[PDB]
Amino acid sequence: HTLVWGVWVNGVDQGDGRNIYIRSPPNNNPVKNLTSPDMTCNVDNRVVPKSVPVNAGDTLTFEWYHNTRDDDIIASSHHGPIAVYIAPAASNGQGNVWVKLFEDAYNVTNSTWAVDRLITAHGQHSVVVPHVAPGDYLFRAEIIALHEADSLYSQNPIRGAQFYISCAQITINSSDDSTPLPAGVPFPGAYTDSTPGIQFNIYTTPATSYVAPPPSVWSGALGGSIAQVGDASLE
Ligand SMILES: OC[C@H]1O[C@@H](O[C@H]2[C@H](O)[C@@H](O)[C@H](O[C@H]3[C@H](O)[C@@H](O)[C@H](O[C@H]4[C@H](O)[C@@H](O)[C@H](O[C@H]5[C@H](O)[C@@H](O)[C@H](O)O[C@@H]5CO)O[C@@H]4CO)O[C@@H]3CO)O[C@@H]2CO)[C@H](O)[C@@H](O)[C@@H]1O
Ligand SMILES: *[C@@H]1O[C@H](CO)[C@@H](O)[C@H](O)[C@H]1NC(C)=O
Ligand SMILES: [Cl-]
Ligand SMILES: [Cl-]
Ligand SMILES: [Cl-]
Ligand SMILES: [Cu+2]
Ligand code: NA
Repeated sequence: HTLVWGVWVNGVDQGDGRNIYIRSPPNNNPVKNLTSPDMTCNVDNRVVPKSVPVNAGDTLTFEWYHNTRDDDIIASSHHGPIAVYIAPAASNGQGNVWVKLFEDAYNVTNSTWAVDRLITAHGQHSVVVPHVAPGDYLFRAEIIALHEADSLYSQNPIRGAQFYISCAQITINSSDDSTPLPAGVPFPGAYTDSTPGIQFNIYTTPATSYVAPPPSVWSGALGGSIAQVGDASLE
């Protein structure tokens, strides 16, 4: 159970984004139905009134929280991976539009899932904004909690992988557009019951064998990290 509070740009807090530049759902409940339109941008997908300005090469940091800002972030039990996608905003997330910018699953050295490291980062994970055409975009941050992923939702509706999905409205102002955005994958549609990473037993299969759902990260992606960039308690 987790939600996005807002974003930072180049280490500068852009302020509470909930229902303002984030298409926030009404609460922190997971999405589980892999075919639902809720997979796109969660259960309340509509245009919200603001879009955060960035330039190509900027560091965009999502900040998650559980009940209040900068709390325990997400329950520890919720091991799993974190991804970020982008699409043109005009799509409203419909069609084959989502392009992956970031994936982090399990880090062998540190022995930590992305979710574990997100807790230690105070809810903060980042991407560098790619060199796409200036204009309005949706960045879709997705946490997959795997604590009940040994079943499939479609077979047992009281279990299954959980998806915590947040869409931010981002406007890209300066960019030389050297890597125009390709077509991507649909959500819903990209993850099915047989997609690697959806059904997985984290209790008996070792984490080093986990493979995160495709698609793979776009070559035009500029990386990203899970790490605190700003101190919320100072605001
Ligand atoms: O099957 C394989 C494997 O199972 C192992 O045991 C697992 C078990 O399978 C899981 O089902 C169990 O799942 C529990 C989670 O660990 C726990 O984090 C989660 O807690 C939820 C709670 O269910 C939910 O109601 C609560 O909602 C509140 C929000 O958090 C608040 O923000 C909001 O304001 O209010 C709502 C409503 O109160 O959220 C929390 C998370 O925050 O509950 C899960 C379901 O019970 O985990 C077990 C491991 O921890 C087993 O060990 C192995 O033997 C076996 O192979
Ligand atoms: C999953 O979502 C689809 C598409 O909206 C819906 O029709 C189907 O009934 C849902 N399944 C459950 C168990 O709610
Ligand atoms: Cl749960
Ligand atoms: Cl708050
Ligand atoms: Cl809890
Ligand atoms: Cu939860
Ligand atoms: Na402002």
